[PDB]
Amino acid sequence: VQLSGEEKAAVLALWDKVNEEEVGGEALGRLLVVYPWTQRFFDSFGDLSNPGAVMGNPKVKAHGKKVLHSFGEGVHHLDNLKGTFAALSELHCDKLHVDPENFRLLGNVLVVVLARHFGKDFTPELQASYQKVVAGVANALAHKYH
Amino acid sequence: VQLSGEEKAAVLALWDKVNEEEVGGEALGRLLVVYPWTQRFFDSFGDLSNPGAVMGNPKVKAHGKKVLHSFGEGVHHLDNLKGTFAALSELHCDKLHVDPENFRLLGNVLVVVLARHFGKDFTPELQASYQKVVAGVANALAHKYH
Amino acid sequence: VLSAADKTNVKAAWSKVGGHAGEYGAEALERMFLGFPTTKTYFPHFDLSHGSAQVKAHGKKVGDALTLAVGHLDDLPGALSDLSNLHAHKLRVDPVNFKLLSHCLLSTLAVHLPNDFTPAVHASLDKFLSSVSTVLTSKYR
Amino acid sequence: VLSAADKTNVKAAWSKVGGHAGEYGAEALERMFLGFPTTKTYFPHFDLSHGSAQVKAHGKKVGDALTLAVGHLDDLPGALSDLSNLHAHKLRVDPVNFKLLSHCLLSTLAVHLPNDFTPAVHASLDKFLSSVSTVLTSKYR
Ligand code: HEM
Ligand code: HEM
Ligand code: HEM
Ligand code: HEM
Repeated sequence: VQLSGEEKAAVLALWDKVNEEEVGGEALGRLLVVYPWTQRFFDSFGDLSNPGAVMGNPKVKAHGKKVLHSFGEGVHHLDNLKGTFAALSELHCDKLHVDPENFRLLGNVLVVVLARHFGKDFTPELQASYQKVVAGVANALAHKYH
Repeated sequence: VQLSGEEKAAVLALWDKVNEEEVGGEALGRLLVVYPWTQRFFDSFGDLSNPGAVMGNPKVKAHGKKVLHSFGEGVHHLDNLKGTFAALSELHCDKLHVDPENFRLLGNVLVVVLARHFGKDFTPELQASYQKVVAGVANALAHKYH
Repeated sequence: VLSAADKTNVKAAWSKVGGHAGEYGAEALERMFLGFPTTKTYFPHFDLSHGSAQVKAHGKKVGDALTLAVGHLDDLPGALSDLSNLHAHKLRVDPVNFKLLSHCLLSTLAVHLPNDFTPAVHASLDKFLSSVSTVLTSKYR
Repeated sequence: VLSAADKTNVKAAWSKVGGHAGEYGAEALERMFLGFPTTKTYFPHFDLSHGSAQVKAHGKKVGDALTLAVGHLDDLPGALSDLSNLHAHKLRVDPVNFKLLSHCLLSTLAVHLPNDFTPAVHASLDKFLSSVSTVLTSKYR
């Protein structure tokens, strides 16, 4: 969350190439395929049986965009990370009751999708940066669970 | 972190019956035997070969007792947890490099030792409050760890 | 529980839990709904009140499935088969919940069996509650 | 792995890598020491400097052990036996680290095999690895 002077500048340049509906749906899409117990929280999206049907799912993409768009906010607010999400921390711990460890998971499925979309530009140094940004995002988004 | 009157009062009342010496050692000893990978950070204690010998180990009782005393600090400071331990976080993430999740393990071993020690008094009511202090302590230690 | 000492510490253990399997299964579930609020969710049709007739009776089936596992440490996969379907494929229970339940199950034994719940027995009982939770989520494998 | 569909999908996907087994092995290790700092601690005697000599040489044995596991998916335990001893009993590696390297290994294939790294193949390889890890950490049983 508290990167460096060079890292922030590194994280906000690659995010200018991040395509929020494309990265969101795949990321969301891969989360539900690789970690099926999560489907439980999306029973309203209809059919989530097999891999192809999940990714083509309109409700999986549109929501994918919400998640990534929100991510964008956090990324452009690396200082007030926690507070930028209290609005959402509550939604998941109170209304939804999602387990914190699931935030850690989705951020990881998210780094692999960036890795698949940027290839060798998503260097090991850069991925390191996103892991720092991915965890604090996953945690202050659970700041209302303890 | 954010209990309530009837809870804080119940937590403290019991602590008063907690033997930091006797509970710390058992706690710390039951960590090294159940989660044997934890021995890697204690090679300076000598023989941690088998169960019988770990429990009778002086540096396992001595240190256990420091651990629990530190828990006492948190139990009397449910407001300044991130502070009360700020300089203990750095110690584990920097000089020691312990994984944050080992904190949640220890805390659970600790809860089970209380269970064993207070029996029926350690009611599913009180343990609930307990799982929150542990919640918070294990948390106030990985403050800086992302 | 994939060793000789455990199987021995497991079977040796449950031997002491004997006919309380049910009680504990129940109390363990209470300790879990109270201590880990987010687990309430898999049970809306249950009356999570203390002494509830539902929890008591479900605590029993849990107590049972465990007495069955203790008697089949050689083949947990085949014994706990159908139970794997139910949690993974059907109910789609989050794997984390299993750790939380094994935790609450060990706290319970702690309460009723202090002299029997040794550190040596405490450990094998952990690999066991773990060999179990893994056979019941393996539909994610 | 653990199922037809799943051992199929993991052997076509691993053959698409063929010669790059250790190469990726190394990058995965780099990706891991950089992004997950606390893992360096197991390698003082290694030169973790980018493109080190030790790391790439070790990246190779890792690659190798992974290749000698798809070819024995039926018996992970046998194949990777002496590898359990070394990690669990000798080095006593925390089981969390195995997740981090599996993550870092998945990011590596993805970088290098975008069109072959579909979601289903992504899922299978999460089985392969998770089941791999649960054999090197098994002496904790
Ligand atoms: C990676 C971190 C995550 C972020 C940044 C995120 C973000 C969001 C956002 C922006 C919303 C929209 C809420 C609104 O309409 O105001 C939301 C809703 C929701 N989230 Fe996530 N989320 C995350 C993780 C998770 C996980 C892991 C789960 C799975 C259990 C989850 C389950 C849900 C559900 C079920 C909804 C409601 C969607 C609907 O019913 O329309 N979230 N999340
Ligand atoms: C809530 C949980 C924990 C608390 C409250 C805690 C507290 C402490 C305290 C008070 C010290 C001594 C610091 C000083 O000298 O001022 C310490 C040291 C240490 N801790 Fe922990 N600790 C916890 C968890 C862990 C865990 C799970 C591990 C296992 C990896 C660990 C490994 C160590 C090591 C290696 C030392 C140095 C001991 C020595 O060499 O003398 N700690 N901890
Ligand atoms: C210790 C491992 C577990 C075992 C051996 C186990 C055992 C059982 C058994 C025997 C049944 C069927 C009972 C019947 O015939 O109605 C069952 C059902 C069920 N289990 Fe568990 N369970 C375990 C863990 C969990 C966890 C972790 C959760 C919650 C997070 C859970 C939630 C459920 C639910 C919702 C049902 C269906 C009950 C109903 O709706 O009637 N179980 N379990
Ligand atoms: C993908 C899972 C893993 C596999 C297949 C694996 C495989 C190997 C192999 C083949 C060796 C022996 C190499 C030799 O003969 O020198 C080895 C040694 C070793 N492994 Fe891994 N490993 C894995 C995960 C880990 C993890 C999670 C860590 C810790 C973060 C780790 C740390 C080590 C260390 C320190 C050695 C000793 C190397 C030396 O000092 O020469 N490994 N591993």
